Amino acid sequence: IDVLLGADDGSLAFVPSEFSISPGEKIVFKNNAGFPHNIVFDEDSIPSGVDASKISMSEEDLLNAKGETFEVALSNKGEYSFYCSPHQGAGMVGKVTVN
Ligand SMILES: [Cu+2]
Repeated sequence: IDVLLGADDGSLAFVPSEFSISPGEKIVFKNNAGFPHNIVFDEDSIPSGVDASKISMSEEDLLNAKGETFEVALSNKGEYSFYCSPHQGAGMVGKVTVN
């Protein structure tokens, strides 16, 4: 599943921002507009026992170039909340459910 980082109208949003996947299904987060961006899973809003570092950028890491991606497949079932650190208060957040 492809997820745009920044909308095609320049809005600081993940597109889509809420979605569901199965285990092992690729997520490709792709810089689109308004970059740099990143994608950080909130350590306190992911499934039991999951290591956020296996699946996340750090808050310091950035995708700097249009078209640059961060790819992650999730395994464990449950809800995962994530955000773009520099744009979180602007609303650049999302939630993926693995079922
Ligand atoms: Cu951002």
